[PDB]
Amino acid sequence: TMSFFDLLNERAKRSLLCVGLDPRAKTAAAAVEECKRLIEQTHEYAAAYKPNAAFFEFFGAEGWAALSEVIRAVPAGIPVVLDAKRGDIADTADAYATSAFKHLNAHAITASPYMGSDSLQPFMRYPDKAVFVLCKTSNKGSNDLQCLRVGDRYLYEAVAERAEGPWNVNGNVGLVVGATDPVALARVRARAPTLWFLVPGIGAQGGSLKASLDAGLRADGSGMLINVSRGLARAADPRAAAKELCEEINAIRFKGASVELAKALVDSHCVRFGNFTLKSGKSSPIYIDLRRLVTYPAIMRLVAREYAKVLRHYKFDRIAGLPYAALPIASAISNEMNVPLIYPRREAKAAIEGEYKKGDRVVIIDDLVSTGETKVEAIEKLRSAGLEVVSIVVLVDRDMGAKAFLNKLGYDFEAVVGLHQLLPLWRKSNAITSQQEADVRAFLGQW
Amino acid sequence: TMSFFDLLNERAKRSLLCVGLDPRAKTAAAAVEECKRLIEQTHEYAAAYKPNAAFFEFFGAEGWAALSEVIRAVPAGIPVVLDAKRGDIADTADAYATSAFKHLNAHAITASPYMGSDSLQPFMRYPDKAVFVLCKTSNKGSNDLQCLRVGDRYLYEAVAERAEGPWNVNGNVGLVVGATDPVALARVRARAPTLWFLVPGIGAQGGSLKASLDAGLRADGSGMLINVSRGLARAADPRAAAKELCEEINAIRFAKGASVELAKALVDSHCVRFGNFTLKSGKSSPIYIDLRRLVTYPAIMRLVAREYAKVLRHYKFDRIAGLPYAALPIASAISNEMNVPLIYPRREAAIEGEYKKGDRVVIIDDLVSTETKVEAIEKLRSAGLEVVSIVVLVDRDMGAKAFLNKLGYDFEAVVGLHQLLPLWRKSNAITSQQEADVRAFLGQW
Amino acid sequence: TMSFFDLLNERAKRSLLCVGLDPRAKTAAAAVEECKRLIEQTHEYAAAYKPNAAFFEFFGAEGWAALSEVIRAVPAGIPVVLDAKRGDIADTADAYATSAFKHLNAHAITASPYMGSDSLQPFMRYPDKAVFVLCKTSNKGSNDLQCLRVGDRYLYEAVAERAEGPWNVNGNVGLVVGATDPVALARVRARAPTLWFLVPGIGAQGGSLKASLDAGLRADGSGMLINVSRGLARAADPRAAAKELCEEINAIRFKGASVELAKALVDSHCVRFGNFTLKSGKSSPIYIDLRRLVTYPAIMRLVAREYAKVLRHYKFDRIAGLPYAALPIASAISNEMNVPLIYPRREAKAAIEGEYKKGDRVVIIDDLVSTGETKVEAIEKLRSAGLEVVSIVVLVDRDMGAKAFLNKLGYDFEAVVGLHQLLPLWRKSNAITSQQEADVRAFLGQW
Amino acid sequence: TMSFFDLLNERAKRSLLCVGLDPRAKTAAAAVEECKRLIEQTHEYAAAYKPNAAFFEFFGAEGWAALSEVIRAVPAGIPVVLDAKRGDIADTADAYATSAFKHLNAHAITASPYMGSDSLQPFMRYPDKAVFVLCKTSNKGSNDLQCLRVGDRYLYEAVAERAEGPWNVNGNVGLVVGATDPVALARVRARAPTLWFLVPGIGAQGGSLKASLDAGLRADGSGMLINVSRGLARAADPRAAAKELCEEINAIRFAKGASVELAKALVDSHCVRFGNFTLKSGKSSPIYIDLRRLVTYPAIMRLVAREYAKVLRHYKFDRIAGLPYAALPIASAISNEMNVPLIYPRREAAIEGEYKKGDRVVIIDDLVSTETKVEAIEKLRSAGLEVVSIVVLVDRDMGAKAFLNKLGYDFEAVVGLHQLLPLWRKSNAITSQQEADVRAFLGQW
Ligand SMILES: O=c1ccn([C@@H]2O[C@H](COP(=O)(O)O)[C@@H](O)[C@H]2O)c(=O)[nH]1
Ligand SMILES: O=c1ccn([C@@H]2O[C@H](COP(=O)(O)O)[C@@H](O)[C@H]2O)c(=O)[nH]1
Ligand SMILES: O=c1ccn([C@@H]2O[C@H](COP(=O)(O)O)[C@@H](O)[C@H]2O)c(=O)[nH]1
Ligand SMILES: O=c1ccn([C@@H]2O[C@H](COP(=O)(O)O)[C@@H](O)[C@H]2O)c(=O)[nH]1
Ligand SMILES: O=c1ccn([C@@H]2O[C@H](COP(=O)(O)O)[C@@H](O)[C@H]2O)c(=O)[nH]1
Ligand SMILES: O=c1ccn([C@@H]2O[C@H](COP(=O)(O)O)[C@@H](O)[C@H]2O)c(=O)[nH]1
Ligand SMILES: [Cl-]
Ligand SMILES: [Cl-]
Repeated sequence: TMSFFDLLNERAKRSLLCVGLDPRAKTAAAAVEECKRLIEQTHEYAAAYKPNAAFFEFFGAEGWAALSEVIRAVPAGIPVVLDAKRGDIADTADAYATSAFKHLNAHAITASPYMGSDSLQPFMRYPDKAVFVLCKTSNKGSNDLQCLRVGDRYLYEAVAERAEGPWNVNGNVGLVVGATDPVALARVRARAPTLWFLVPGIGAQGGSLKASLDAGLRADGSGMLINVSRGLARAADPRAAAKELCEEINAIRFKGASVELAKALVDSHCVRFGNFTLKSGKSSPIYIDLRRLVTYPAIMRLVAREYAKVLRHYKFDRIAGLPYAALPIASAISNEMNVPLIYPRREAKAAIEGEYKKGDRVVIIDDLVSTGETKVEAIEKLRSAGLEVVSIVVLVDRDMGAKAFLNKLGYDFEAVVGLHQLLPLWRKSNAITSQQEADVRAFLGQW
Repeated sequence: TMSFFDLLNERAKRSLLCVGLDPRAKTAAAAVEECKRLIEQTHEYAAAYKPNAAFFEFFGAEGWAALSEVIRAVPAGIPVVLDAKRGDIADTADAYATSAFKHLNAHAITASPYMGSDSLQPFMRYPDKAVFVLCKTSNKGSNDLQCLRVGDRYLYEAVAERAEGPWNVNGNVGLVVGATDPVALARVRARAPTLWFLVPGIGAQGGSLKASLDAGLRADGSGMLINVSRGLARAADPRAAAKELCEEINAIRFAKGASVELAKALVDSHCVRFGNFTLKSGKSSPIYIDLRRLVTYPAIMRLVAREYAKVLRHYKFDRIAGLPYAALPIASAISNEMNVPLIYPRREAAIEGEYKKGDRVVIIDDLVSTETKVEAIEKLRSAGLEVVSIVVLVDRDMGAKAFLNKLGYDFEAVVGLHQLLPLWRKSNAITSQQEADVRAFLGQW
Repeated sequence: TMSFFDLLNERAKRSLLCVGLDPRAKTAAAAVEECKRLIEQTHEYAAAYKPNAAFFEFFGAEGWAALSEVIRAVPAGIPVVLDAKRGDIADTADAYATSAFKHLNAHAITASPYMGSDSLQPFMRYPDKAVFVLCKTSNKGSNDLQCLRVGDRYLYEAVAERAEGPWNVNGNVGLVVGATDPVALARVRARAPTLWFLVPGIGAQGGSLKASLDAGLRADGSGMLINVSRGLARAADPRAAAKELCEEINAIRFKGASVELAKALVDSHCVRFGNFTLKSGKSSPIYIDLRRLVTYPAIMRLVAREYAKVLRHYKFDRIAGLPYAALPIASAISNEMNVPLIYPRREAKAAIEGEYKKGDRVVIIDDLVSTGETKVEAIEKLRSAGLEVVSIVVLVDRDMGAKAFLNKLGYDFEAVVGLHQLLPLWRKSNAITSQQEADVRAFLGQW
Repeated sequence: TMSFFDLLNERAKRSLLCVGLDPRAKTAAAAVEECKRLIEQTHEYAAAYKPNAAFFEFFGAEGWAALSEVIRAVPAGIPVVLDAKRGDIADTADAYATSAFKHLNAHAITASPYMGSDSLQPFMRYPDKAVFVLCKTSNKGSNDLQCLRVGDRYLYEAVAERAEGPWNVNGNVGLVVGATDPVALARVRARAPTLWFLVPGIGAQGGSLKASLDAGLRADGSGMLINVSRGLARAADPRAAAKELCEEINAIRFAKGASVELAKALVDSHCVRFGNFTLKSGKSSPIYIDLRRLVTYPAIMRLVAREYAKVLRHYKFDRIAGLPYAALPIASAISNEMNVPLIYPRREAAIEGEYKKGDRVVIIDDLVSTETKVEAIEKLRSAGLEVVSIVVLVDRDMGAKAFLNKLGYDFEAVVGLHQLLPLWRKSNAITSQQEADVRAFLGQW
C-alpha cells in the first residue's frame, strides 16, 4: 500500500496546484466530458485533483455514477481529494467513510470540525487516506463564527491546535485555510507549522497568490495545495493556464537567489562556448569548467555556501569529494560546515583517502552532472569500501536527464541550480549572447 | 408553497415523533422496501420523517434513486427532514440546496453552522423550506469543541444566539440539539425560546425521554421533534412502538400541574421559607412566601416562567400585564418564554408598553391571599384593557378563587399550598414536622 | 509617578495614532518651528509623538538643544517615544538611558535586540519608561536577516518570544513591527499576544492601513501605535489629516456592528421626535423611550445581548437595574448571563430588592444617559447599603457630556452606543428625515 | 578621498592599538580636555581612535560640539572609528551617515546588522569610509541571541557570511568581534578570512590579549583593531601603557616559529604517529608523518593553513601551487586564508587554475625527506611558471634544505622534527621515551 502523503509529496517536488473538478454542465454526460478533457489538459502540472460532490450530486442517480467514472479517469499518481465536507456521529460517519475510500476510491476527504473528534475518527482511522478539516474558510462570512475568541485566540486557531495535537494520531490530518484571508492563513501556520493546507479561493473568489504563499508555506517550502476550480474551467487554454499557475507558484517558493551565483560563474570564466565534445561523442555548444574556481577563493567560498543550503537537509557523517574538480570545492564546503572530508584516489587496498568507518553516511560532492556515467563509477567505488551513499549534490545540473537516471539506479540526487535556470540570468546580465542562449536552449530540447 | 412549519405545527397537534430512515440493508432495493414498510406502519403517529443521506449514499447510483423513492413514499402532509449536514461556499451551497429542495423535494435540511451565515443563506432563502442548524450534538465528542467558552457562554450557546437572531430572517431556522444532554437542552432553550429543535438520541444512544422533554420543550408544549431511527427499525412491531412513543411524549407535554423541581427550587431559592411569622390577621403562621427575591436566581426564574406558561397556554389573550415590583420580573420572564408583549402599571408595590383599547390581557401577580390585588387589577381595566384572567404562582388556599369569582374576575394558580405538600415530600424539601405545621395552619380556614 | 502605559492607555481609549516628528528643514530653528506647528495641529487626535533622533542630530550642537525644546513643547498627556534605536554594553547603555529619560525626559525609547538582554536592562530597569525592541522592521531588506529560520520559526519570532517572556520583567517591553509586512505582523501577535506594537510605514512607505490592523490588534482592540511621520509633514491640512487617520483607525477597531441595533430601536418605536422637555427645562428635539422595549421580547433579547458584550469586560457579582425602564432590560440581561439581579425600590431599612451581601461588586444598568443626575441618586442609594459600584452600563449615550461628569464624580461608565453613532445609520435606513438628522446634530453641538 | 583602510594598513605596519575615547567627566569641557590629553600622549602608538557617542551625548548640546572638537584634535593620518551603532530605514539612515561622515568627519562607523543590507547601504555607499558591523559582541549576553543556530552555524556566523559576501560591495566592510570570546574569534575569522575586526574587551572587561590575537588575526598578521578605552583612561601614564600594549601586540603578531597548538593538533589528528615503521632506506623509524588524513579534521586544517601563511607572508608571489593529493586540500586551505589564487598539476600522488607565463608561484607540499619533490616541481617550471620557493609543513631534518639548495631551489619548512620535540613536551603530547627514540633516530643523520 501507499498513503496519500506518499503520493502527494512526490508531486510536491514538482508542483502544488490542485485542480478543482466542479462540472456545471447541461447533463451528467456533459459533466463527465468536461472533466475528462480538463484532466488530460492539466495532469502534467497538477499536484492534486478535487471533485466537489455538490456538482455531481446535482445530477441525482446519473450524477453518482458520473462522479465514480471521473475519479477513475485520473492517472494513478495524482491523489484525489473528495470535497464532500462530511461530519456526523461515528456510526453514520462510517458509512460516509466507506463510500469515499472503498466505493469511490478517493484518497482524501474534507470534513467539519464541529461535531468533535469522535466524529472524525471514522475517517482518520484509515492510515492510507487523508482528512482535511475545515479551519478558516474562504467565504466572506467565515468570520461570523470562526473568528470568535475562545480566550487568547480565535476559534479556528483552537481547531488548528487540536488538528496538530489530539487528532493527528497517525499523521492524516490536513486543514482547509482560505486564500482570500492571508492574515488568518498565517496564524494557522503559526498554530500548525507542520500540517498540509488545502487552499482554495484563487481565480473566481479573490486572489493574493503571493500573499497566500508567504503566509502558509512551511520551512520546506511545501505544504499548500492551491486549488483553482472555476478559474481553469472557464479558461481558454487550460494546459497553458495550468502551467502558468504551476510556474507562478514554483517561482515564489524556493533556489534560492541564484542571481549572484550566475555572476560568480561568469566572473570566474567557468562558462565557455564552442563545439566541445563530451565523454559521449555528442557535441555541446556550452562547457562549464568549474576547475577555474580554484583561482578565485572568494567565489569558491560563495559556491561552498550554496552547497550548504542543499546539504542542510540531509543527515550524514562525511563528505566525499571526487577529484580533481570537486576536491577543492569539497574542501571549501568541508570548511564551511566542519564535516570530515573523504576522497577516492583517481585510479582503479582502499584507493580512498581520509578516514572512514564502516557504514557511516556520506554525501558525494561533484562539480556538475550531465548524464551520470561518472556518478556511477564513484558510487560503486564507495559502496565497495563499505559506505552508505546518502545522495549526490552538485552545483550545476546540465539538464540531460541526470536525476531520473540516478533515481532508477537507486541513489537519489540534488543540484543547486539547473542550466535552464541560469540561462535567463546570463542574458539579462549581458553575459550571454542572444545566439548563445537560443543555441543552448535548442540543445536541451533533445532531452 | 406550504411551509415546513405550517405542516409541522399541524402534525404537532397530535405528535412530536420523528421517524428516522437510516436503512442498514444488504442492497439498495431492500433499503427502499425496508423504509416503505416502516413508513406504512408508522405514518399515523409520525410528525416528520428523517432520512439520513449517508445510508442511501452507501449504495451509490442505485442508492440515490432509492432516496428519491423513499421520499416520494411519504404521505402528503407529513414533512420530510433531510439529514445531510450541508455547508460550503454560497456558489457551491446552491447546488446542495437545489438538490435537496427541488430535486429530492425535501421540506427541510440539517446543516453545519461552522461556515457562518452566508453559507447558510442559500438554504435559508427558500422561505417554504426549513433549516436545522447543528447546535449541541448527540455524540459525547460534542463537549470537545461546542463546550468551549466564548466569553461567558458556551460555543453552542453562541450558535443558538445567532440562529434565533441574525439568521432567522425568514422565520425558518431550527436547531439540532441532542437528547443525551438535557443541561444543554435547557441552555439552548434559554437562548432560543421560540425555535423548533430536532432532537436525536432516543433509543440506540439511550437518551432520557422525560428529562429531555422537561428541559427542552417550548412554552406552548410543542417545540421538539423527537427523532428515533434504529429504535424503530429494530423494533418487532414499528406501529406499536411508534404509538407507545407518541403517547408517552404526549402524556408528558400535556401533563397539568406543577413539577417536583419547581416545588424544590422554591424552598432552595428561599421564596418559601419557614419561621414563626405573625400575619395582619393576627394569627401566626409557620411559613412565608416571598417571590421578591426571585431576581437573584435566574435559572429558577426561568422554571417559574415555564410553569406560568403551562397555565397561560390554555387562555386567549394579546398581552400580559405584570404588577410591580415582585411580579414585573416574573412577567418579563414569561414574556420572554412565550414571546408575548407585556404591559405594566406604575406606582405599585400610566401604563408602560404598547397597548390598544380592548386588548385582551392576563394579569400576572406573585401571590394571592384572602385585598390588594383587586385595586391595581382595575387601574388597567380603566385604560380599556380587558382582563381575561388573574394568574398567580402560589395560591395560599385562603378562598381567593372564591372571593375573586364573586367580583366577576377569573382566577387561576400554578400550585396551591396543599398541593406543594406532597410535591416537596417527593424530594424531601420539607420535613414531616414542617409538613404537619403547615397542614395544621391551613385547617383554620 | 505615572508610567508610559498609564498615559498611553488613557489616549488609547480615544486614538492610536502616533505623530512622527522628523524635522527635515533649512536650519535647526526652522526644524523647531515646523514641529511646534505640527504639535499644535495634531495633539487632539494623537495617541503618541515620536521624534526620531536622526533629523535633530543632523543639526549638530544646535540640533540637540532643538530636540530638547520640541520634547517639552508636548502637552503633559501625550507620551513621547524617542526613536533613537540604542543598544550597547550595559555600562555604555546606562549613559544612553540617562540621556533619554533624565536629560531629554522622553517616556520611551527604541532599541536593538542584537546585543542580548543584558544590553537592554539598562533601559528596562526604568519602571516608568517603556522600551520598544526592534522585531520586524518596515524596510524591504528586513527579511535579509530577520526572516532566517532558527528552527521552526523566524528570527523576529524568537525575538518576540523573548520580548514577552524573559525580558518583560516589569511590563515595559514593546515591539517594533512594520506596516508594509502584514503577514509578519500577524505572526508576532501570535508570539506576543499581550504586548504593545509600534507600527510605522503608513503614508510614505506603503500602506495596508486595514490589513495591518486586522493582523496585530489585541483582543481588547488596542495595542498598536500606528506611526505616520513624513505623510503628515508633507500634508496640506495636518489637523484634518490627523483626524482622518484617527477616525479611519477607530472605524476599523471596535461597537460592534451597531447596524442591527439601530433598526431594533426603530422597529420598537423607541425613537420619537418633537419639542420634548427633559428633567432640565432645556428642550430636546429627540426622545428615546426604551420602555416600549417591553412590548418586543425578541428585540429585548437583542438589546440584552449588546449589553453583554460590554459587561464581559468587568468583574462583578450582581446587577443593579434601575426601575422602571431599566428593570425589564436588567431582567433580560440577567437571563443571558446568569448573574443575580438587584434593584432599588423607587422611593426615598433597605429600599433594595433582591439579595446582596456586604461589599459585593455590582454594575448599575440603566436605559440611557443624558447628563447623569439620575445616575447619582442611584450610586448614593447603593453605596449607602454597602455595595461597591463597579461601573454604570447603558444602551444609549445621548452625548451630553455624561461620561466626563461621572468620571470626575469617581465611578466610571460605559455605553453600548452613542447618539452621534446612531444618526448616520437611521438616515441610511430612511428611518430619520434629513431635517430630523440636522436638528439633532445641531442640538449636540451645544455640548 | 583617502580611504579608511588606506590609512589603517599604513598605521597597521607598526600598531594595531585602537585608543578608545569614552570620557567619564564632570562637565563636557573636562571631557574634551581629558580626551585631548589622552590623544597627545598616545598618538605615536595608536592605529586608530574610537570615541563612543554615548558619553559625548550625555552632555547634550555642549556635548556634541565636544565630540566634534575631540575628533578634530586627532592628527591627520590616524583614522577615527565613530562608535555610534547606527541602523534605521534607508531614508533615516542617510541623515545618520551624513552626520557621521560629513559633519563629524569620522572615517568609519559601527552599525547593527539587524535591519538587513538596505539599512547599511546608506553607510556603505561612501567608498572612502568604512563600516564595522556588530558580529559577536563583548558582553556575555551576546550568547543570548547571536548564539542561536541558523541551520548548521551560529547567527553571528551567518552575519559574518553576509558581511564578507553580499555586503562588501565597496570593499569597506569590517566586523566588531569581542576579545572576551576567542572561540567566536576563530569562527568569524573562519567565515571572514580577509575582513578587519574591531576588537573590544581588553582591560575593563578582562579579555585575553594572547588568546584573542592567535584566534583572531588574519593571514598577513595584521587584521585586528585592538580597542582599549578605560584601560588607558584609568592608567597613571597613558603613553607608557599604550607603548606596552603596542609592543605586546606586535611581539605576538611578528613571532616566528610554530605554535604549541599546532604541534599538539598533529599528534591528536594522528598526522604524526608513533609505531615501528621501516623505511625505503632499510633502517627502521619510531615515527611516521602522514598529512593525507588532514582532510577529516577541518579545524586542524585551518590551523595548518594559518601556520603555512605565517611563512608565506615573507615571500613575493602571484599564485600558490599545490601538489596532489596530500597537499591539494592543504593548498586550498591556504588559498582561502591568504586569498591568493591556486594552481595544481595533474597525474600526481596539464595545470588546472588560471596562470600566465612568468607568474611567480610558491609550491606547497606536505612533507620533505632526503627524491620525488624535484620531479613535479619541474612540470610547473616547464609551463613557464617561476618557482619562488618550495614550502612544506614538516621537515624531517634529513638534509632536504641542503639537497634542494644544491639544485638551485629555495626551500623552507614551518616546523622541523627537532623543533617539534620541545613544542609537544610543552603540552605533554609526547612521552619522554617517545622523545628519546625520536631524538636517537635523528642522530643517525
Ligand atoms: O473553504 C473552502 C472550502 C472548499 N471550497 C471549495 O473549493 C472550490 C472553490 O474554487 P473556485 O471555483 O472558487 O475557483 C469550490 O468547489 C468550493 O466548494 C472553498 O471555496 N472554500
Ligand atoms: O560541461 C561539462 C561536462 C562535464 N564535466 C565533467 O563531467 C563529469 C561528470 O559527468 P557525469 O556525472 O554526467 O557522468 C564532472 O565531474 C565534470 O568534471 C564538466 O566539467 N563540464
Ligand atoms: O447531533 C446529531 C445529529 C444527527 N443525528 C442523527 O440521528 C440519526 C440516528 O438516530 P438513532 O440511530 O440514534 O435513532 C443518525 O442519522 C444521526 O446522523 C444524531 O444522532 N445526533
Ligand atoms: O522599523 C522601523 C522602525 C522605525 N521607523 C521610523 O519611523 C519613521 C517612518 O515614518 P515615515 O516618514 O516613513 O511615514 C522614520 O522616522 C523611521 O526611522 C521605521 O520606518 N521602520
Ligand atoms: O431621552 C431620554 C432622556 C432621559 N430618559 C430618562 O432619563 C433617565 C436618565 O437620566 P440621567 O442619567 O441623564 O440623569 C433615564 O433613566 C431615562 O429613563 C429617557 O428615557 N429618554
Ligand atoms: O561589542 C562591543 C561593541 C562595542 N564596545 C565598546 O567598547 C567601548 C568600551 O571599551 P572598554 O571600556 O572595555 O575599554 C565601549 O564604548 C563599548 O560600547 C564593546 O565593548 N563591545
Ligand atoms: Cl576532473
Ligand atoms: Cl423610568
